[PDB]
Amino acid sequence: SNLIEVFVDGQSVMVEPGTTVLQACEKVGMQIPRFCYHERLSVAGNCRMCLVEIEKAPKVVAACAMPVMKGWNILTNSEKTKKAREGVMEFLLANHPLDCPICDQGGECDLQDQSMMFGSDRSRFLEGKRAVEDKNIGPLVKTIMTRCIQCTRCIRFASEIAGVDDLGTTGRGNDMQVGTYIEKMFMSELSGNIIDICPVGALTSKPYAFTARPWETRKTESIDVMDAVGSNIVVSTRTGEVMRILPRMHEDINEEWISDKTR
Amino acid sequence: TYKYVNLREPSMDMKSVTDRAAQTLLWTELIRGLGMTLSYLFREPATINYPFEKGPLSPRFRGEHALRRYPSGEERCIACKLCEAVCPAQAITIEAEPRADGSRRTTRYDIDMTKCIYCGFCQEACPVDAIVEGPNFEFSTETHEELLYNKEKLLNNGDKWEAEIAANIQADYLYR
Amino acid sequence: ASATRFIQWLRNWASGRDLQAKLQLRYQEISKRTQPPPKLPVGPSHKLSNNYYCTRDGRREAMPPSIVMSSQEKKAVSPAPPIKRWELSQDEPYL
Amino acid sequence: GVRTSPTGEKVTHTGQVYDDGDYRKVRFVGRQKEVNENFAIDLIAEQPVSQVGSRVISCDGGGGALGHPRVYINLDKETKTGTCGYCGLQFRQQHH
Amino acid sequence: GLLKKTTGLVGLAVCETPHERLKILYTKILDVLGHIPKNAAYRKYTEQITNEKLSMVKAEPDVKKLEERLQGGQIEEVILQAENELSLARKMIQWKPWEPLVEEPPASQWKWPI
Amino acid sequence: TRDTQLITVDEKLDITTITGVPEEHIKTRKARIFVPARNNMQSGVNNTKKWKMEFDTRERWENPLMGWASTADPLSNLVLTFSTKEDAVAFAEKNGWSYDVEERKVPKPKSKSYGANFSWNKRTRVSTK
Amino acid sequence: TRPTVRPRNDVAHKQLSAFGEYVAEILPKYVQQVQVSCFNELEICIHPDGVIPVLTFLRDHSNAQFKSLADLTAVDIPTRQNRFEIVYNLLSLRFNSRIRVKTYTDELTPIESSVPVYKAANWYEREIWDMFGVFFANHPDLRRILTDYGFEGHPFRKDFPLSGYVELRYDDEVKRVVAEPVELAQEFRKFDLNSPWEAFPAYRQPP
Amino acid sequence: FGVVFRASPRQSDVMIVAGTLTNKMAPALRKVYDQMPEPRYVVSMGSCANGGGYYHYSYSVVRGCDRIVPVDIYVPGCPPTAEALLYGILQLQKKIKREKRLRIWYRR
Amino acid sequence: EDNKQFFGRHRWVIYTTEMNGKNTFWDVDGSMVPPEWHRWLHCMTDDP
Amino acid sequence: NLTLNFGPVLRLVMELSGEMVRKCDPHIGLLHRGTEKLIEYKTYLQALPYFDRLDYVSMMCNEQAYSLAVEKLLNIRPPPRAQWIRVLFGEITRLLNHIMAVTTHALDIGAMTPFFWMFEEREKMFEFYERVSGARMHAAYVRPGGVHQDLPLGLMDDIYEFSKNFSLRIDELEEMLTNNRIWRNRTVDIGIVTAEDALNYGFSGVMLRGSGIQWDLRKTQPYDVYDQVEFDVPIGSRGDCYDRYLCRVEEMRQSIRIISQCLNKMPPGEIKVDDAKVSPPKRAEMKTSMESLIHHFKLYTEGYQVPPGATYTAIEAPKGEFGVYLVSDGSSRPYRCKIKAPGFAHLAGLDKMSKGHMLADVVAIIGTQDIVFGEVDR
Amino acid sequence: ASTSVKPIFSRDMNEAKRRVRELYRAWYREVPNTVHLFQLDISVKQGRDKVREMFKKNAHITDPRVVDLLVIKGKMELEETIKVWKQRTHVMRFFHETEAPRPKDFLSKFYVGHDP
Ligand code: SF4
Ligand code: SF4
Ligand code: SF4
Ligand code: SF4
Ligand code: SF4
Ligand code: FES
Ligand SMILES: [K+]
Ligand SMILES: [Zn+2]
Repeated sequence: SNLIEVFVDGQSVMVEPGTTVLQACEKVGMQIPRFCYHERLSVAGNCRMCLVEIEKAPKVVAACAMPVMKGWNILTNSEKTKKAREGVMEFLLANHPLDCPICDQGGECDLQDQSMMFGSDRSRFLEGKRAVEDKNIGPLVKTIMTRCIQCTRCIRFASEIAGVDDLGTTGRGNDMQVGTYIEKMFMSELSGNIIDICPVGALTSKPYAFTARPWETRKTESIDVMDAVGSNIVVSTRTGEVMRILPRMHEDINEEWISDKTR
Repeated sequence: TYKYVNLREPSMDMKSVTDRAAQTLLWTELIRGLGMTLSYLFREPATINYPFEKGPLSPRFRGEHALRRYPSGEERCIACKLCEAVCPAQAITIEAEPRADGSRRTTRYDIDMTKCIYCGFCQEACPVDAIVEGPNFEFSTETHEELLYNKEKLLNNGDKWEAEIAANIQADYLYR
Repeated sequence: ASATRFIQWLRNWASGRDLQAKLQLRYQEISKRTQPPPKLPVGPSHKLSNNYYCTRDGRREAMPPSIVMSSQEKKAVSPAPPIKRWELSQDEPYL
Repeated sequence: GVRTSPTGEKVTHTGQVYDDGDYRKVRFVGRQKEVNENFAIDLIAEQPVSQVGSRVISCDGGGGALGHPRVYINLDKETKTGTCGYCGLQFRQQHH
Repeated sequence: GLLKKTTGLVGLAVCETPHERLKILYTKILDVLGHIPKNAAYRKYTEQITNEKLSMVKAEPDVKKLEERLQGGQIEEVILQAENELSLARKMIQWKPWEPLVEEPPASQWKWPI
Repeated sequence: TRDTQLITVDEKLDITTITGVPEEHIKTRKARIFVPARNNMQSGVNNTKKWKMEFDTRERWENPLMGWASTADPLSNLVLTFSTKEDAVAFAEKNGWSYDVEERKVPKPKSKSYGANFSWNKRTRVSTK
Repeated sequence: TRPTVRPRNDVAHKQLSAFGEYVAEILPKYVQQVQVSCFNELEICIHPDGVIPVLTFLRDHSNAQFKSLADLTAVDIPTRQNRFEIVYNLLSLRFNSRIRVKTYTDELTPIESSVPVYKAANWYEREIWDMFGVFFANHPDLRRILTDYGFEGHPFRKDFPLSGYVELRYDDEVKRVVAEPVELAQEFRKFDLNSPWEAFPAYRQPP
Repeated sequence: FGVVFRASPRQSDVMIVAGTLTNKMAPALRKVYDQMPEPRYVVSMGSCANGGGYYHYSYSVVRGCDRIVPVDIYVPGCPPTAEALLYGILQLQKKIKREKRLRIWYRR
Repeated sequence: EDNKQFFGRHRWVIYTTEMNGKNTFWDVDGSMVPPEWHRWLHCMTDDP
Repeated sequence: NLTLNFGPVLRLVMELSGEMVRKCDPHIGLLHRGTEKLIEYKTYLQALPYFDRLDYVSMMCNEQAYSLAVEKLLNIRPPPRAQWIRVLFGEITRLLNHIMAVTTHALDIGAMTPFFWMFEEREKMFEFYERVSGARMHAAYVRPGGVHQDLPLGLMDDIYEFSKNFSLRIDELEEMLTNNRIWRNRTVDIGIVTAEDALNYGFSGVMLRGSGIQWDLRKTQPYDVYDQVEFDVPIGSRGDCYDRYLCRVEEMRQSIRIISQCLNKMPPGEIKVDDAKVSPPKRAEMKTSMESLIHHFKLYTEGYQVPPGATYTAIEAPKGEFGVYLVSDGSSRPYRCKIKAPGFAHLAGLDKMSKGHMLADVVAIIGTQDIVFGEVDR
Repeated sequence: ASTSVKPIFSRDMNEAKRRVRELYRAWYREVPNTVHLFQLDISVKQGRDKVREMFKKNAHITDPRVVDLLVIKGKMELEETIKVWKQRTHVMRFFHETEAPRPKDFLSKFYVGHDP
């Protein structure tokens, strides 16, 4: 009817107008790498990890924000696309701290995984790294902002989902910093969710700090009884002990969020 | 290329036949064997005088596990569980929590020395040179429980052998 | 090496060989147990340019098996040319 | 340091000690409880705060490649010191 | 044309008349293949290779130079393989593998990874 | 056209008596057939593509000597991978296990527009980037 | 060249592709699929009825002469109707080549024993029965080879627990070694190691 | 040291369990222990005999030869070096040197 | 030490007759060598 | 016929018509440990040590077979210096195996003295193992992508000194066995195997070459750098135990020939593949680079992903063709790992080779097959 | 075609039952020898009761192929006993002499633990 035909590596896919290159690639089972894009949050298009080649075009386009035009062939694995990914990954890891052993995100880190799947295997950064001071925003979220990759997921979550416009970016350029700019606490019934959407260990659960690694936990899908909403959760256990509670997606109940009490 | 090991034709001339007849009747090749054992009797034996002499080892020797410290006395281990994840025998059990001063440290570090295969993968996977396999190979026990090490035992081994562990690491870290 | 001259002759004659040149006990020809520190070389991927991983990614060049026949005049062939016959060694054809 | 409980049993650096009524104290009868006397928490507190004259400082733990992964510490806060995440050494920015 | 003393392989005796044995065996193989349907691929191929090994036996009286042509090792090995080929063609008549496929596999029998 | 002779068996397929599993671990166990939920800490969806069959959890107790987590459940670590829901249900039916099946939860398509961030009269206008 | 990437050998790949068609043309009754991998290994997938015809042809045919059975094993894929995949690895000394022949069966369907073709299959098929439970018809002596006497179950099946169901212990009351249900002082720790991000796009299965 | 290389089970004084002990083999190991004249000591060599070792979690492995026979000395390693085993034997000699059978008998 | 002896017999230790209050005149044990001398006595180094 | 359940890790159920043997029924599984099932729960790196413990006399040859199989699926290539070390320690490991095979075979039939002489040479090759890896037997040194560490300075000199004197050690072994009539009576015409039967019964290694079959995977299907070294393949003529014994003694000589060339042609360079997504980075660069630390973290927690596929990779191990049928599903843990032990097919043929011999010959036949039950049982 | 399944030995339950009775007769006559060779402390009556009990468990089967495997396994089990490949421990693992009786009712299971 009103669908248009686009090609993903040659294969034809029928998509409705306004679909982005990232969503068109999603129908044929291809997941474009991303750091800043979240389907529950507004499109930011700033990390540039979703750059993908379009056949017969000179410039790679941001897949998360570019709406797909009829007849486009999306080259998700061409050399130009692969070289675009490595360069962006090289820039993300230039100033990133060597905190993987002491970082709670180790083992379940998008920066680690997409580095091993889409980035180079070595560094050519011979300079000194950047360091940032840590911001205290309450007893639930532990901030180590030297690890932040300025993806602005937390800012857009607190503004659009939680309704609290207390997070933002202060500064400019390489010194741009995410935080409150004042000694303020980000306490909300949905605050703990900025931990899950943060790709890196910049925002980590404070109660859960240092206790377990992702690979050694057992995931049990259960339900929440702290309220009558019935949020779907995953209960992480390790050697017969409950380590933490995570959201479990359910479009019709809680999407992918849980309140602080459930968490 | 190939070669035959047992494809000779014995010469059947009278002299050669009589050479084999002398070998059969006079046991020449059997006495030739007694000569070889006689010679060994007069060589110096290769035995060493253990425990007063010890077999030679190298800095890389994989012996008893141990936990190390920084020159300040702070423990090197920051509870990253890479040794636990790599250990092919699942001999390492680790628990961790924020210490009183807020540091990332272990509250349990057990190595079941009866599950361990002494592979050394733990000292390779450690990013801070905390867990190592020291040079001691003489720690046999009289009971099974004595080989279930905990953090107190492993720290004591580090304090015990730090003088030799540091010198072995100094002599081998450039190959790693 | 401490053996007297007479005992050296007695063992050599009994064994039929010169055992003194090939002692099975190591004395001083071995390497020193403390060695100067090394400086190992780096591999061919230690370059600051013209070194994008996508051009040297072995795993990503692996492909699924190619299907030659699926159930869903010609010259006969064999899996490969018949193996060439071996040659007797010139070093020592017969032991 | 090691502080004995009210039953004569030493408390380890992890705070573990068997309660008075615990039956597991029997395993130490005729034997000893292995406790390490060098508490790392106290030892690292004896290290002086290094005074440096720059916003950012680097720590590898000493010894170059025999230390820990080099990390960079920010010293913009004057109320507290910059603590290394690996070795626990503390750094301070000189009068600014 | 001096008869070799041994074939080198244990349990493989030396054939005194290799050429006559090969003609008899290749003749019988071509005869057995006459009972297979004309369009069966086993007939077209086995006859093809059998004839060329028969031609090389009727054009080279030298055993040493016949081995260099057939390329099957010693001439006793060629005879042994000729016996095996004859034994298979006899069995292939009973099996009749030139018929269509007995049955298709389930939809995802050979799908890997799952 | 199979030469070998075939017979007819119009019976429910059941192998519980030849698999060697003790009856205690056939009748009392509850298999769970599900597609694992995405680990919410990561945005990758590669672990939410195959069907899994796990079993109900059972007691774990501390070992007196060391405090290790002991168990007596031989199926505590058993996880099976399947291509489709039917393959899992078929496999649990022939092994005699009572099973539950949960329908796959695929995220619904979303309407994404970068230009909505700068709306003129709607509420989707963001206030920062 | 590229120091770190395995070089390709297009000559061997082409030769094995041609020989795969050669076998498929000569045994249409049984061959179901033929494929050659990127590292030059040829696989012939056949109907289980074609075990003796196909193997006999490969062993005896002049252009094949696969006179060695390198290995015979099985793989358990519980998601398939026919769980087990029987793999025959053959070596041809005449042509210095290898071929892999694969068939399939289930818990109740037997397969014809390959002992008539290769005598080496005697002990390999005893191990498949012992570890996987596949029954081989007309085997001269079929019985357990690796497991203990009276051992219930087939360990190498994908639904068999790692530590089994029973464990041994000496009991002083009965003065013999006894078997009791398995209890572990430390339970094996299941690690979820898979990465949530796709690694190899070339194998992406269509949705 | 007085330790003969190989001794028959009916002349031996110590059994050295050197290697993995599987369920199939456990009954025959006990059968040899029961037929050994006293005094009889048992030395467990290596992780597999000690506590199961690399194969601790196998369906066919006895998780330690010390649940089939009593053990007097445990020699750790995979494998223990020839010197580490000799340390165990010399450690068994010191254990035998501390025995007080006659002294305990005289005080009954 | 005596370097005219073959490798392995060119370094030896005559244990003390008393260590940590224990009479070791006859009961010498390989574990009585302290770590500093452990490295030299096992030929892991050339420097005492 | 009298039945003898000899029992114990080998149990032979034999029926004897007096002195002769009519049926021999080997009972195995006394050392079955489920190595193939356990590997399915281990990452590709964690599974490597399991291959040291299959044929525990030829440790580094087993490691090489599993490394080649994984590298083939990974589609990577170890650097040339790693391939010369693997061939070098491949042939040192053949000497370790053949010393054990020839001398325990001689020890079992009464000749006890050659065992001690040649085990002072094994004790010196175990020092090479311990100097490159820190372990005397189970090195875990050969890994997918190359080797673990470079040779320590001064090692190759000691290997040269060792290889210089070793040919005399073999000559002393032959002064005791080769021409000794008592040793020729125990082996000549014992366990004759015809070439056609050896192939059908799945034999490999010296079991084939002792019967005149000209086959050796180092020369027919070469791997690593075995096509860059000159050596000869011993071939027997009678198929008896004596011919196989001579073959094993001559291979020990050709190993010293290959070792002499590996030392001279040892090249410089890195020793593990310069691809940090397969081989771990250097520790020095693991503590200064973000990419190197991420890969170190992942390679040791999750391991590397092996593309989907199945391969049968075999090498000429000292006991015969040793291979692995390795199936990869695309994850970091192998789906299936069948281990093809050369002694599994050899032992299955003990009932045939022993037909018509005396009871004391079954000891000689088992020694000639060179059976280690770590690989038979797996 | 769905139920056109290749047989093992029996083409219908009638033939499968024939092999079961032959197997049962072989086991029934073997028990007195097993109790003698292995020097078991049980009596012949107890041994034959166990043989009877083992057959009764699989009496609900109606698939000839499944019955063929049970008979195939049964003959294999009998072979080990006749030839003395088993030992006294293997023959006595059918009786569970060291396993304390486990409660079967709800209340007794409720007190001990959580297992249903
Ligand atoms: S956020 Fe990820 S990459 Fe950064 S330190 Fe933590 S685990 Fe490592
Ligand atoms: S703290 Fe986390 S979510 Fe927020 S901008 Fe930084 S990386 Fe993104
Ligand atoms: S040596 Fe290997 S098996 Fe032993 S504790 Fe270390 S990593 Fe684990
Ligand atoms: S010992 Fe090393 S690898 Fe293990 S948890 Fe501690 S820091 Fe991590
Ligand atoms: S060497 Fe290690 S793996 Fe082998 S039997 Fe001994 S403890 Fe077990
Ligand atoms: S995901 Fe598109 S720019 Fe961040
Ligand atoms: K996070
Ligand atoms: Zn530091």
